[PDB]
Order: sequence, then structure tokens, then C-alpha cells
Amino acid sequence: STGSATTTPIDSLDDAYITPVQIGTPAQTLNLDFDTGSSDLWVFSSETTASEVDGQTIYTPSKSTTAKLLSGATWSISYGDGSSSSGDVYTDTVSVGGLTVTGQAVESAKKVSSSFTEDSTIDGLLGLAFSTLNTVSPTQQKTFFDNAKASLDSPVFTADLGYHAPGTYNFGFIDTTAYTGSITYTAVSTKQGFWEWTSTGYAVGSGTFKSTSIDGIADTGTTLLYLPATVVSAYWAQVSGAKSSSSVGGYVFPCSATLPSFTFGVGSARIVIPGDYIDFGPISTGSSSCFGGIQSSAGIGINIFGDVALKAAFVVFNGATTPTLGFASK
Repeated sequence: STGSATTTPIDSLDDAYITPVQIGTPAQTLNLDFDTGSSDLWVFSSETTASEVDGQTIYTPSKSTTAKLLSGATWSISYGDGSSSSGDVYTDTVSVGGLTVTGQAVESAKKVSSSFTEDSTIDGLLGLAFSTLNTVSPTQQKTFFDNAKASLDSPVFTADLGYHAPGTYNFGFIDTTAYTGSITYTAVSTKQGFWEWTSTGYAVGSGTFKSTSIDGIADTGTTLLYLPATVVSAYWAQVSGAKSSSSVGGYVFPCSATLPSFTFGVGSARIVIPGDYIDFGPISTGSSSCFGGIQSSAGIGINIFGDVALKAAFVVFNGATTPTLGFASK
């Protein structure tokens, strides 16, 4: 089998992407944030504290003839951006772009933190990291991809995120029309539960390529590109007027400035992030100071190839017995 679904930016800045997911019988369609940096599929629901729901579409298990309580199961998660959610668990039928998993753990939120409540466009998350990170207790649950894997034509999914435009998540096949050149594959470590890999270096604009190993994760659930402070400093030094602002919480720059591209290495291959992808707009409405899309990972404890980086590529998440990542230009 295969599946194919369009993913759509939630706002004009590509702060995140939402993909429609069918849950239950009859289908309840929720718009979920596909997140290769976590491993829980959780939803706003009829069980979510009322004061914490503000415009989201909810899953109501009692209206699904295929929903079954996963008795005794609870979940609780905290994300790198400080947000969190928790609740109980049902199993139900979940379909993405034509691909159906029966018995998928659907984690129903009883509580969500403020940032979730405040984002009316995201109805939940669908985790696509390794199932070892899943937070369900006492019995850890499998991701949608893990459950689908054996049925897929090939044990892969692909992320093709758009710049200020929709893109595509495919399951079970590689769309050879969706990228240019070849796909370069690179090794993955699953030891921390992430799609963790090692970039071979970087370049800033037309500058010479610096060969240096940068370990990081391919994370569709993180908006920006977070890299070591040395790398980030080298980038912003090429932007007139750029500075690191402690009050804003990262590098900012005047929008009158032109942003250089940023290149990252995948083996001997190179992915070029255009300058425009690194502009995240005014720090506040009407400000002439713009927020940068490349930021320091110092204090995160890991480098993160988030949407800024991934949307410049066609990305293969290869879930073969030995997982790997593939990157192509597009």
C-alpha cells in the first residue's frame, strides 16, 4: 500500500504545517502537525478541558464505532519549545492520504499547554520519530508509520515541504518526479529515538564550503534551523545590521538587508537553502527588525534541521531494518 497527503503551512511564515488525518468511523478529519521529532499521535478531543480548547477541531471517541479505550493507558509529553499535553488513549482507525492503519493508538488530550490552545490551526500532532520515544504508559505504543510499515510497498515516508506553499507527505513510495538530480543517503543513529544524522559541513552564500561534522536531527516539527553558535555567527556576520538579541530570543536583522543562502552538506552532496527561506518577518507588527530562521542550538543539547532546512530538500525517511535518511535538491 501507499498514502499521499498534502501538507499546508499554518500561516504566511511557514511556522508549521498541517496535514489532514481521518480518525474513526465515520471519519473525523483533524489537521495534525506531522512531527519527525516526536512519537505520539495526540489530538484535541471531547475530553480536553473546555477552557483549553479555542477553535480546534476535536476527536470525539464516543462517536466512532471503531474506537476502543486502551484501558489503563495514559500519556504525557513535553516538547523542546516548552509546550506540553497529556491524557488517556484510544485505539481507532487512522487514515492518511488513503493509507489506513487499524488499531492505531490515538492519544486523547485531557490537558494541553497554552501555546496549543492559542494555535487554532493545529488539532494535534502525529509523531514520526522512532516508537521508542512514545510516552504511553504502561504499554508504549507504535507510531502511525511503524504500524503501517509492513503493509507499505517500501518501508519509507517522504517529506516535501513547501516554501510559503503546500507540500506533500508520501508513505510507501518515492515520487521520482518530485526532486532533481539524485537522492544522497546518509547514516542514521536511532540511539536517542530521532532521525539523527551527521551533516558534512556548510557554506554561507557564495562562500567556500567548510568541511566539518555537524550531528543533528531531521525534525519536521521544528520551524527553524538550529546549529552550533560558531556556524550561526558565521552566517549572520554576512548580514548587514544583524545581531543576537537576548530580549527577542535570537538573531534579528533589518528587513532592508539581503539574506545570503545557506548550504549544508549531505555526504558529498549539497542542499542550498535560499536566503528568502531564512526570513521570519517582523519581531512584532510594524517593526523594522526581522526574526532570523537560522538560530543557535546552544542550550538545546542537539542541533535541529527543522523546516527551514528540510523545505529546501526532498527528504526520504527510510525505515528499513537499518534506517537511513535521503536528501535531494528540488
